[PDB]
Amino acid sequence: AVKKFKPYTPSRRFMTVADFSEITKTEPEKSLVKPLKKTGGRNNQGRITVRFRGGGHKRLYRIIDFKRWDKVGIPAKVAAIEYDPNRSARIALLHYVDGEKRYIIAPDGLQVGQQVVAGPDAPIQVGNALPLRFIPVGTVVHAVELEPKKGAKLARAAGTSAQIQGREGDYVILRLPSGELRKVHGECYATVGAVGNADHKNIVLGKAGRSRWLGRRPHVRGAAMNPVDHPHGGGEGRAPRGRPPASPWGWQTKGLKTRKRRKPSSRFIIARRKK
Amino acid sequence: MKRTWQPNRRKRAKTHGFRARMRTPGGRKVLKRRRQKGRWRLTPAVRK
RNA sequence: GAGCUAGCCCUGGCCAGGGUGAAGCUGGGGUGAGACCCAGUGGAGGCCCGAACCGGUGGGGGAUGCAAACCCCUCGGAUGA
RNA sequence: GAAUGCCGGCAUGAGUAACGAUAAAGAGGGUGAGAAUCCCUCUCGCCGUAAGCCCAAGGGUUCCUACGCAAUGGUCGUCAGCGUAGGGUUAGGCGGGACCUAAGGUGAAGCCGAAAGGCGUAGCCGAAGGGCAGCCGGUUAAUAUUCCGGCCCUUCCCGCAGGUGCGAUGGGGGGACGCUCUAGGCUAGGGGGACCGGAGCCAUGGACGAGCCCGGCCAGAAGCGCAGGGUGGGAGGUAGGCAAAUCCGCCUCCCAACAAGCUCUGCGUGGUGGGGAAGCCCGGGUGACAACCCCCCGAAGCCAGGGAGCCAAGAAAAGCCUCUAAGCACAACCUGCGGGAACCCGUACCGCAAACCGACACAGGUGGGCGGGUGCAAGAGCACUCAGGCGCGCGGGAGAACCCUCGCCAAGGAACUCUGCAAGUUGGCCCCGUAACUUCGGGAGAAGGGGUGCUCCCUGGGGUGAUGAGCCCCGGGGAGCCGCAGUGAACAGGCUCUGGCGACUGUUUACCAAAAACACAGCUCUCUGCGAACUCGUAAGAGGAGGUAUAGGGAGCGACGCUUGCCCGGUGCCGGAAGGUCAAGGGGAGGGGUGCAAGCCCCGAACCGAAGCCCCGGUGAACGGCGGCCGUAACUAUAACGGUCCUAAGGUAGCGAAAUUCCUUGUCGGGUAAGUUCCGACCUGCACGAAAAGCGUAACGACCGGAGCGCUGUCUCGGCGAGGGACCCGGUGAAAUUGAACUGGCCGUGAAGAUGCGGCCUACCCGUGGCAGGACGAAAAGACCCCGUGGAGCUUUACUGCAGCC
RNA sequence: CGAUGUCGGCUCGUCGCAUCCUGGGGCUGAAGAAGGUCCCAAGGGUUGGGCUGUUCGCCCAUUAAAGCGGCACGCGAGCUG
RNA sequence: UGGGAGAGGGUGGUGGAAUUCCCGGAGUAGCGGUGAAAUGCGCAGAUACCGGGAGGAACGCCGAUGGCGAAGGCAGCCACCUGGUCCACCCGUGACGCUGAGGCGCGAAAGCGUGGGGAGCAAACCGGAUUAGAUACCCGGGUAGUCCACGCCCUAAACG
RNA sequence: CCGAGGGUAGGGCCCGUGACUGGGGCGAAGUCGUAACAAGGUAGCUGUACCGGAAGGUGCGGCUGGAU
Ligand SMILES: CC(C)C[C@@H]1CCO[C@@H]2[C@H](CN[C@@H]2C(=O)N[C@H]2[C@H]3O[C@H](SCC/C=C\[C@H]2C)[C@H](O)[C@@H](O)[C@H]3O)C1
Ligand SMILES: [K+]
Ligand SMILES: [Mg+2]
Ligand SMILES: [Mg+2]
Ligand SMILES: [Mg+2]
Ligand SMILES: [Mg+2]
Ligand SMILES: [Mg+2]
Ligand SMILES: [Mg+2]
Ligand SMILES: [Mg+2]
Ligand SMILES: [Mg+2]
Ligand SMILES: [Mg+2]
Ligand SMILES: [Mg+2]
Ligand SMILES: [Mg+2]
Ligand SMILES: [Mg+2]
Ligand SMILES: [Mg+2]
Ligand SMILES: [Mg+2]
Ligand SMILES: [Mg+2]
Ligand SMILES: [Mg+2]
Ligand SMILES: [Mg+2]
Ligand SMILES: [Mg+2]
Ligand SMILES: [Mg+2]
Ligand SMILES: [Mg+2]
Ligand SMILES: [Mg+2]
Ligand SMILES: [Mg+2]
Ligand SMILES: [Mg+2]
Ligand SMILES: [Mg+2]
Ligand SMILES: [Mg+2]
Ligand SMILES: [Mg+2]
Ligand SMILES: [Mg+2]
Ligand SMILES: [Mg+2]
Ligand SMILES: [Mg+2]
Ligand SMILES: [Mg+2]
Ligand SMILES: [Mg+2]
Ligand SMILES: [Mg+2]
Ligand SMILES: [Mg+2]
Ligand SMILES: [Mg+2]
Ligand SMILES: [Mg+2]
Ligand SMILES: [Mg+2]
Ligand SMILES: [Mg+2]
Ligand SMILES: [Mg+2]
Ligand SMILES: [Mg+2]
Ligand SMILES: [Mg+2]
Ligand SMILES: [Mg+2]
Ligand SMILES: [Mg+2]
Ligand SMILES: [Mg+2]
Ligand SMILES: [Mg+2]
Ligand SMILES: [Mg+2]
Ligand SMILES: [Mg+2]
Ligand SMILES: [Mg+2]
Ligand SMILES: [Mg+2]
Ligand SMILES: [Mg+2]
Ligand SMILES: [Mg+2]
Ligand SMILES: [Mg+2]
Ligand SMILES: [Mg+2]
Ligand SMILES: [Mg+2]
Ligand SMILES: [Mg+2]
Ligand SMILES: [Mg+2]
Ligand SMILES: [Mg+2]
Ligand SMILES: [Mg+2]
Ligand SMILES: [Mg+2]
Ligand SMILES: [Mg+2]
Ligand SMILES: [Mg+2]
Ligand SMILES: [Mg+2]
Ligand SMILES: [Mg+2]
Ligand SMILES: [Mg+2]
Ligand SMILES: [Mg+2]
Ligand SMILES: [Mg+2]
Ligand SMILES: [Mg+2]
Ligand SMILES: [Mg+2]
Ligand SMILES: [Mg+2]
Ligand SMILES: [Mg+2]
Ligand SMILES: [Mg+2]
Ligand SMILES: [Mg+2]
Ligand SMILES: [Mg+2]
Ligand SMILES: [Mg+2]
Ligand SMILES: [Mg+2]
Ligand SMILES: [Mg+2]
Ligand SMILES: [Mg+2]
Ligand SMILES: [Mg+2]
Ligand SMILES: [Mg+2]
Ligand SMILES: [Mg+2]
Ligand SMILES: [Mg+2]
Ligand SMILES: [Mg+2]
Ligand SMILES: [Mg+2]
Ligand SMILES: [Mg+2]
Ligand SMILES: [Mg+2]
Ligand SMILES: [Mg+2]
Ligand SMILES: [Mg+2]
Ligand SMILES: [Mg+2]
Ligand SMILES: [Mg+2]
Ligand SMILES: [Mg+2]
Ligand SMILES: [Mg+2]
Ligand SMILES: [Mg+2]
Ligand SMILES: [Mg+2]
Ligand SMILES: [Mg+2]
Ligand SMILES: [Mg+2]
Ligand SMILES: [Mg+2]
Ligand SMILES: [Mg+2]
Ligand SMILES: [Mg+2]
Ligand SMILES: [Mg+2]
Ligand SMILES: [Mg+2]
Ligand SMILES: [Mg+2]
Ligand SMILES: [Mg+2]
Ligand SMILES: [Mg+2]
Ligand SMILES: [Mg+2]
Ligand SMILES: [Mg+2]
Ligand SMILES: [Mg+2]
Ligand SMILES: [Mg+2]
Ligand SMILES: [Mg+2]
Ligand SMILES: [Mg+2]
Ligand SMILES: [Mg+2]
Ligand SMILES: [Mg+2]
Ligand SMILES: [Mg+2]
Ligand SMILES: [Mg+2]
Ligand SMILES: [Mg+2]
Ligand SMILES: [Mg+2]
Ligand SMILES: [Mg+2]
Ligand SMILES: [Mg+2]
Ligand SMILES: [Mg+2]
Ligand SMILES: [Mg+2]
Ligand SMILES: [Mg+2]
Ligand SMILES: [Mg+2]
Ligand SMILES: [Mg+2]
Ligand SMILES: [Mg+2]
Ligand SMILES: [Mg+2]
Ligand SMILES: [Mg+2]
Ligand SMILES: [Mg+2]
Ligand SMILES: [Mg+2]
Ligand SMILES: [Mg+2]
Ligand SMILES: [Mg+2]
Ligand SMILES: [Mg+2]
Ligand SMILES: [Mg+2]
Ligand SMILES: [Mg+2]
Ligand SMILES: [Mg+2]
Ligand SMILES: [Mg+2]
Ligand SMILES: [Mg+2]
Ligand SMILES: [Mg+2]
Ligand SMILES: [Mg+2]
Ligand SMILES: [Mg+2]
Ligand SMILES: [Mg+2]
Ligand SMILES: [Mg+2]
Ligand SMILES: [Mg+2]
Ligand SMILES: [Mg+2]
Ligand SMILES: [Mg+2]
Ligand SMILES: [Mg+2]
Ligand SMILES: [Mg+2]
Ligand SMILES: [Mg+2]
Ligand SMILES: [Mg+2]
Ligand SMILES: [Mg+2]
Ligand SMILES: [Mg+2]
Ligand SMILES: [Mg+2]
Ligand SMILES: [Mg+2]
Ligand SMILES: [Mg+2]
Ligand SMILES: [Mg+2]
Ligand SMILES: [Mg+2]
Ligand SMILES: [Mg+2]
Ligand SMILES: [Mg+2]
Ligand SMILES: [Mg+2]
Ligand SMILES: [Mg+2]
Ligand SMILES: [Mg+2]
Ligand SMILES: [Mg+2]
Ligand SMILES: [Mg+2]
Ligand SMILES: [Mg+2]
Ligand SMILES: [Mg+2]
Ligand SMILES: [Mg+2]
Ligand SMILES: [Mg+2]
Ligand SMILES: [Mg+2]
Ligand SMILES: [Mg+2]
Ligand SMILES: [Mg+2]
Ligand SMILES: [Mg+2]
Ligand SMILES: [Mg+2]
Ligand SMILES: [Mg+2]
Ligand SMILES: [Mg+2]
Ligand SMILES: [Mg+2]
Ligand SMILES: [Mg+2]
Ligand SMILES: [Mg+2]
Ligand SMILES: [Mg+2]
Ligand SMILES: [Mg+2]
Ligand SMILES: [Mg+2]
Ligand SMILES: [Mg+2]
Ligand SMILES: [Mg+2]
Ligand SMILES: [Mg+2]
Ligand SMILES: [Mg+2]
Ligand SMILES: [Mg+2]
Ligand SMILES: [Mg+2]
Ligand SMILES: [Mg+2]
Ligand SMILES: [Mg+2]
Ligand SMILES: [Mg+2]
Ligand SMILES: [Mg+2]
Ligand SMILES: [Mg+2]
Ligand SMILES: [Mg+2]
Ligand SMILES: [Mg+2]
Ligand SMILES: [Mg+2]
Ligand SMILES: [Mg+2]
Ligand SMILES: [Mg+2]
Ligand SMILES: [Mg+2]
Ligand SMILES: [Mg+2]
Ligand SMILES: [Mg+2]
Ligand SMILES: [Mg+2]
Ligand SMILES: [Mg+2]
Ligand SMILES: [Mg+2]
Ligand SMILES: [Mg+2]
Ligand SMILES: [Mg+2]
Ligand SMILES: [Mg+2]
Ligand SMILES: [Mg+2]
Ligand SMILES: [Mg+2]
Ligand SMILES: [Mg+2]
Ligand SMILES: [Mg+2]
Ligand SMILES: [Mg+2]
Ligand SMILES: [Mg+2]
Ligand SMILES: [Mg+2]
Ligand SMILES: [Mg+2]
Ligand SMILES: [Mg+2]
Ligand SMILES: [Mg+2]
Ligand SMILES: [Mg+2]
Ligand SMILES: [Mg+2]
Ligand SMILES: [Mg+2]
Ligand SMILES: [Mg+2]
Ligand SMILES: [Mg+2]
Ligand SMILES: [Mg+2]
Ligand SMILES: [Mg+2]
Ligand SMILES: [Mg+2]
Ligand SMILES: [Mg+2]
Ligand SMILES: [Mg+2]
Ligand SMILES: [Mg+2]
Ligand SMILES: [Mg+2]
Ligand SMILES: [Mg+2]
Ligand SMILES: [Mg+2]
Ligand SMILES: [Mg+2]
Ligand SMILES: [Mg+2]
Ligand SMILES: [Mg+2]
Ligand SMILES: [Mg+2]
Ligand SMILES: [Mg+2]
Ligand SMILES: [Mg+2]
Ligand SMILES: [Mg+2]
Ligand SMILES: [Mg+2]
Ligand SMILES: [Mg+2]
Ligand SMILES: [Mg+2]
Ligand SMILES: [Mg+2]
Ligand SMILES: [Mg+2]
Ligand SMILES: [Mg+2]
Ligand SMILES: [Mg+2]
Ligand SMILES: [Mg+2]
Ligand SMILES: [Mg+2]
Ligand SMILES: [Mg+2]
Ligand SMILES: [Mg+2]
Ligand SMILES: [Mg+2]
Ligand SMILES: [Mg+2]
Ligand SMILES: [Mg+2]
Ligand SMILES: [Mg+2]
Ligand SMILES: [Mg+2]
Ligand SMILES: [Mg+2]
Ligand SMILES: [Mg+2]
Ligand SMILES: [Mg+2]
Ligand SMILES: [Mg+2]
């Protein structure tokens, strides 16, 4: 339920903000935070390697449990649902009966006070983690490991999910959030349900300063530059591309496929994304 | 207006100082050159 | 060589006073329940006026200068990108 | 003898410009060889959110005192930030170190690179962040939280006593955090007092007074008081916090729970120690046994790690507390008390500036704190003033032109001009009132108008106190008084109508462009399944991202509204197991050299043999492109209609003489007395047109047009006045430039524009103030233009390579 | 070409005459008045405004008239730009 | 009070047939389409056949001249929530009724906004035929839309 | 004091008029096609949507005021 504003400034006209209605705890778990080292897009050489980064709000990193096969069989209670600024999904604070406390990304519909559990025997309930092989065909699923014991890699952003399509030997077939059809090994863990905060996509930033808050520095069109800078630079007055549209580095940017040809994972992708 | 020389003792020592020169192939050649030429000062003097 | 300048990182600091009066909340009206209307409260905003501060719009002066970019009058921003 | 040659010396311009903010000076007295310029006194003016005071940087003896004036000081100099000498900086508590970690840096392990080197977890370094114990006064020519005085405090060592399972680099807690708004109680600071203390004063018409003028505090341990912060207590279970754990976490039960209790800060009080004005008299002494009290205002500071709301979700590590591990429990640790111990470096001075950065004693630049009073609605704004600090290191006259900054102006009022450029006007607050249009916020300070001082009388509410007085903050009603004028000075919008562009706030060519340019939310296309794509790197390694398709990269478009048509033949990109071509390599029909020969050696056809290219399809918010001629209607004209050629397809909607229209000031209409601009139309659009988007759009704009009202020295058309210069006298004294000069006019001549040649004319010698026609005047080896088989940036289906990718 | 600053305006003029007006004339298809045309004449005079950067030109209102040219398309060490 | 019939409405679930596409197998010279054709598709292996998978939309027979609703309109099956309505009994209230300017709600299709979804169909559009032309009728393609959620639009031969 | 009215400024309603533009009515013998009435040669009509020289065409859903 995105929230609107009255047009009492030019920007409040279109600005929308998340409702935060699912949130129940508004300061993080001190034992589970560490500082997030802002990079500005600069690598260890000091060089910009991702342009237009820097200047956003300060953040603490919340440690997230992307394994969950860490504590097979041990139930936990959902203590709180919190805001995480490092990701689009909300996060859920888990109180294990162990006394251990851990964060997971919060699936759609997960309720404070309910229990979750991980393992081959866990019930098929929103919030439970099982190896893919034991989850019924057709189940909607998130936080999917891509290789066993390597950690949840797929379907982690707000609103996304994967659907289990069928089995073939030691692999299950998944429809990824991109629509790709992929074989993922059956021992890979996954969590029942879709990721929450599905309204995330409908937020309207509203003003230029909002992008600045997020660490997004202004993006400069190539057509605005000079030939020293960009294939689209130069020209008296405005100019069309006047060549196939290109990146600052000269490679084409409308169509040119870029996935490496002889990649081994090609044997495991059934059908490229559509739409 | 604001001119270009804005002195700073720590900056001066960290940038041109003896230890900065020794840590680097090029800096050691500077000291070698300034010794061969007979410079009274191999490095800028800052109060430190 | 980034003690000038450009960007970013870490850690600190600064922004007189006045104006406008969003959401929400409360109450009253309204209805089958509502939406919603009114009042009070409230104090939002790349909101308004204006110092510090940051600028540099127009004109005049200066032009072997007070100054290798300054001075006067005027003018933009001033809780924010 | 020339090279705009090189180095040096010395000329010219010239006693010329200038002497660095227009805050401003005058006199008396001293000193001295010498005084506008040094010292003292009186008078005058300037700053006073500073032009005063305190920190930090940077500077480095510039500080204080004596003796000096050659040079430095834009003049002078007896003076000085100058010369010579002597002196001067005192810490367990202030700052930094013997503490901590941040980015970053460095780097056992390890990784990579021809060499040099590059990376890299821990660890270490790294501060203006965390942590940590000193306040007030006195003293020196010059230091003081440092010396001294008074009262306080910290750590380390040893000892005594009491207590306890003691013990850590290990576990845990805490430290520990945003932005805006903000409560209670205080403090700093300030105002008033008919109260308290004080040297005096009565002037010039009046006043001996509830008169004037001055001051009326500061620090403080325990205790106490007020206000706040922090914190649940007990028991049982326990598999988690990489060993252990009685701690922490999780579950359960009991009690306490707007509390309490314990603990910690702030403020008040507090033994005690200090301070203590005007005036007078020589920094000092007195005043003085100084008094040291009541009322009000009141922080942005303090209690604080306080409260609330919001989204963009807000360091680490140590100190500290707790837990236990080896170990040790004759130890150790905790508490109290006592004695001892407590190192290194900084400390002078300048510090919005004559001591820092600008070559200068340079109108520029330089971060943090304090920054008093009155009035103006408020305030750090404005005027004037306190404390304090200054009059800006050339002066004296004069009272021309002209220049600068400033004031006024009859009648007119934009007639000025590219343009109302500039300058007027308007101007704060309170009340009345306010249009099209609109995205319902706005447009809006729309416009336009009325009020505004002082006096007396009456009176409403808020704060303090007591519910009153008093004080204080907002008012309200009536009646009056004065002036040309009441925000009486200073600070403080001119307004409207209508177009173009860009939605908007923002950003930019440091130093000729601030814009219509860039950015911007938003829209679309495209790549990317994660050891992602992409980027930097030879690599290792990084960024992407401790992210995962609601995400990340690239590209265009640019809020929003209504929309975005047709063409895939060419280029691009995407798909295509066929076919064609295709390199190394495979294959070896068949030849050749040599040898007596076995052999050795060489050439080599068919055929098999990737990517790429060809070929077949797809694809426009991919690169791009979107016709010609002729005919036709019962007035004419014009063609809804037709014919034919061509194309991949022949420009749709909307718009149109436009930021685009050549002809062009198109034509018509509006506005004006008059309109190449403007606005509204028309459409034969030289040469609009749909994301290099098309057409609109409220609001916004130091953008660019056009009009009107208001008002003006812009102008008719100039006048007067002020100050700083210009001018004259005293002091100091540049500059570009310069073949040399004894350097006139005309008409001719001359390399074609003559002071210099010819002829004539004119003209005694030398200056000073002015003006700019000439000396093809000066600063600059033309930047336009060409030339050079000169250079450099940029482009591409120029050539040829290379990275990269296949 | 080791620089002869370039359009328009402003200011300041000065000159030529192929004369726009004013003065003197001859001819007229000159009744008068008013014109036309040519001759002599450079003494003086030759307006304000709208448009446009404009020179020019068009237009408004006047006038005796609203002259045309030269002076580096006069004049930027005089201004504008 | 006791019963009833019903595609009345809303939410969730779920079943088979068919179409399309994808994969595997088998197989070869055409398939498709019409009045006839052509475009199209097919030796790069189509059509026709078998097995597997994916996905959306509509529910054959029953089915009627049927039923339900105020209308618009409603059809596989299942559960839940819910409206109307009729019959019986003759038990309760005691005229508590009829209509209804305004108001409010509902309102097929198409259309609009924001997300999703997209098999079939199909405005626009392209192509092939026809024709004097053919911006049509017929044929091959084909985008909105048709579907879901929420919010609008409020029309109709909304008719008996 | 009130006060006819005058002045200044800003709104509301109405009438007249305007380059040009939109369709409408009408007009003895104009041009283009033939949409409708017969199954009008594609049954017609319909609300809406999109397109086209024009009548119209097509999509979706509706009506019979449709024939056989
Ligand atoms: C049509 C036109 C293109 C012809 C052309 C006009 C331009 O110039 C003129 C050329 C002829 N030579 C002239 C010239 O060089 N003039 C110089 C000036 O430079 C500045 S004046 C400001 C700059 C102006 C002009 C510069 C080019 C100095 O002061 C002057 O002394 C002078 O050197 C012709
Ligand atoms: K040129
Ligand atoms: Mg909004
Ligand atoms: Mg609204
Ligand atoms: Mg939420
Ligand atoms: Mg921590
Ligand atoms: Mg690094
Ligand atoms: Mg990048
Ligand atoms: Mg960046
Ligand atoms: Mg993310
Ligand atoms: Mg979140
Ligand atoms: Mg796998
Ligand atoms: Mg989005
Ligand atoms: Mg952020
Ligand atoms: Mg951009
Ligand atoms: Mg460009
Ligand atoms: Mg550019
Ligand atoms: Mg570059
Ligand atoms: Mg290049
Ligand atoms: Mg390039
Ligand atoms: Mg280009
Ligand atoms: Mg360009
Ligand atoms: Mg162009
Ligand atoms: Mg450009
Ligand atoms: Mg091009
Ligand atoms: Mg390209
Ligand atoms: Mg894919
Ligand atoms: Mg600077
Ligand atoms: Mg600096
Ligand atoms: Mg330093
Ligand atoms: Mg420093
Ligand atoms: Mg430094
Ligand atoms: Mg360095
Ligand atoms: Mg060094
Ligand atoms: Mg070396
Ligand atoms: Mg070496
Ligand atoms: Mg030496
Ligand atoms: Mg050196
Ligand atoms: Mg270097
Ligand atoms: Mg710097
Ligand atoms: Mg620095
Ligand atoms: Mg501010
Ligand atoms: Mg304020
Ligand atoms: Mg106001
Ligand atoms: Mg509230
Ligand atoms: Mg603002
Ligand atoms: Mg305002
Ligand atoms: Mg300026
Ligand atoms: Mg001005
Ligand atoms: Mg200059
Ligand atoms: Mg200035
Ligand atoms: Mg000023
Ligand atoms: Mg402002
Ligand atoms: Mg402000
Ligand atoms: Mg010679
Ligand atoms: Mg010489
Ligand atoms: Mg020279
Ligand atoms: Mg030379
Ligand atoms: Mg020389
Ligand atoms: Mg020399
Ligand atoms: Mg010499
Ligand atoms: Mg010399
Ligand atoms: Mg000399
Ligand atoms: Mg001489
Ligand atoms: Mg001289
Ligand atoms: Mg001279
Ligand atoms: Mg001078
Ligand atoms: Mg000077
Ligand atoms: Mg001044
Ligand atoms: Mg002045
Ligand atoms: Mg005097
Ligand atoms: Mg004097
Ligand atoms: Mg003197
Ligand atoms: Mg003297
Ligand atoms: Mg003086
Ligand atoms: Mg003196
Ligand atoms: Mg005197
Ligand atoms: Mg003051
Ligand atoms: Mg120095
Ligand atoms: Mg001297
Ligand atoms: Mg002297
Ligand atoms: Mg001497
Ligand atoms: Mg001197
Ligand atoms: Mg000087
Ligand atoms: Mg003397
Ligand atoms: Mg000293
Ligand atoms: Mg001490
Ligand atoms: Mg030590
Ligand atoms: Mg350390
Ligand atoms: Mg190498
Ligand atoms: Mg190394
Ligand atoms: Mg270091
Ligand atoms: Mg350290
Ligand atoms: Mg520190
Ligand atoms: Mg300390
Ligand atoms: Mg103390
Ligand atoms: Mg002291
Ligand atoms: Mg103990
Ligand atoms: Mg915390
Ligand atoms: Mg934290
Ligand atoms: Mg901090
Ligand atoms: Mg915030
Ligand atoms: Mg106090
Ligand atoms: Mg006060
Ligand atoms: Mg006290
Ligand atoms: Mg345990
Ligand atoms: Mg504290
Ligand atoms: Mg005494
Ligand atoms: Mg403050
Ligand atoms: Mg605090
Ligand atoms: Mg708090
Ligand atoms: Mg750390
Ligand atoms: Mg033991
Ligand atoms: Mg023992
Ligand atoms: Mg030591
Ligand atoms: Mg000191
Ligand atoms: Mg300053
Ligand atoms: Mg300061
Ligand atoms: Mg000084
Ligand atoms: Mg001076
Ligand atoms: Mg200065
Ligand atoms: Mg005071
Ligand atoms: Mg005020
Ligand atoms: Mg002075
Ligand atoms: Mg001054
Ligand atoms: Mg002076
Ligand atoms: Mg004189
Ligand atoms: Mg006067
Ligand atoms: Mg006048
Ligand atoms: Mg006027
Ligand atoms: Mg007037
Ligand atoms: Mg005008
Ligand atoms: Mg202009
Ligand atoms: Mg204008
Ligand atoms: Mg004025
Ligand atoms: Mg004013
Ligand atoms: Mg109006
Ligand atoms: Mg209005
Ligand atoms: Mg208007
Ligand atoms: Mg409008
Ligand atoms: Mg409105
Ligand atoms: Mg007003
Ligand atoms: Mg009044
Ligand atoms: Mg008065
Ligand atoms: Mg104003
Ligand atoms: Mg703009
Ligand atoms: Mg712009
Ligand atoms: Mg635009
Ligand atoms: Mg717009
Ligand atoms: Mg925009
Ligand atoms: Mg702004
Ligand atoms: Mg603004
Ligand atoms: Mg420039
Ligand atoms: Mg510039
Ligand atoms: Mg420059
Ligand atoms: Mg400028
Ligand atoms: Mg510009
Ligand atoms: Mg601007
Ligand atoms: Mg720009
Ligand atoms: Mg924009
Ligand atoms: Mg848009
Ligand atoms: Mg999109
Ligand atoms: Mg690279
Ligand atoms: Mg990172
Ligand atoms: Mg990372
Ligand atoms: Mg992106
Ligand atoms: Mg842009
Ligand atoms: Mg609109
Ligand atoms: Mg094409
Ligand atoms: Mg094609
Ligand atoms: Mg193509
Ligand atoms: Mg082209
Ligand atoms: Mg082409
Ligand atoms: Mg169209
Ligand atoms: Mg036109
Ligand atoms: Mg025109
Ligand atoms: Mg236009
Ligand atoms: Mg054009
Ligand atoms: Mg034209
Ligand atoms: Mg033209
Ligand atoms: Mg005209
Ligand atoms: Mg007209
Ligand atoms: Mg027009
Ligand atoms: Mg025309
Ligand atoms: Mg384009
Ligand atoms: Mg263009
Ligand atoms: Mg437009
Ligand atoms: Mg607008
Ligand atoms: Mg603007
Ligand atoms: Mg602007
Ligand atoms: Mg005007
Ligand atoms: Mg004047
Ligand atoms: Mg004067
Ligand atoms: Mg004289
Ligand atoms: Mg002299
Ligand atoms: Mg000579
Ligand atoms: Mg001579
Ligand atoms: Mg002479
Ligand atoms: Mg002469
Ligand atoms: Mg000649
Ligand atoms: Mg001559
Ligand atoms: Mg001569
Ligand atoms: Mg001669
Ligand atoms: Mg001679
Ligand atoms: Mg001769
Ligand atoms: Mg001669
Ligand atoms: Mg002669
Ligand atoms: Mg003569
Ligand atoms: Mg003279
Ligand atoms: Mg002179
Ligand atoms: Mg001259
Ligand atoms: Mg001149
Ligand atoms: Mg010459
Ligand atoms: Mg000359
Ligand atoms: Mg000359
Ligand atoms: Mg020059
Ligand atoms: Mg040359
Ligand atoms: Mg040159
Ligand atoms: Mg040439
Ligand atoms: Mg050549
Ligand atoms: Mg040659
Ligand atoms: Mg060349
Ligand atoms: Mg080159
Ligand atoms: Mg190479
Ligand atoms: Mg690539
Ligand atoms: Mg030349
Ligand atoms: Mg020369
Ligand atoms: Mg020249
Ligand atoms: Mg003029
Ligand atoms: Mg007659
Ligand atoms: Mg004459
Ligand atoms: Mg003209
Ligand atoms: Mg001309
Ligand atoms: Mg003309
Ligand atoms: Mg006449
Ligand atoms: Mg002339
Ligand atoms: Mg000429
Ligand atoms: Mg010419
Ligand atoms: Mg000229
Ligand atoms: Mg000039
Ligand atoms: Mg000129
Ligand atoms: Mg000149
Ligand atoms: Mg000259
Ligand atoms: Mg075959
Ligand atoms: Mg599908
Ligand atoms: Mg009964
Ligand atoms: Mg409806
Ligand atoms: Mg479709
Ligand atoms: Mg019917
Ligand atoms: Mg009257
Ligand atoms: Mg029909
Ligand atoms: Mg018919
Ligand atoms: Mg029909
Ligand atoms: Mg027919
Ligand atoms: Mg059609």
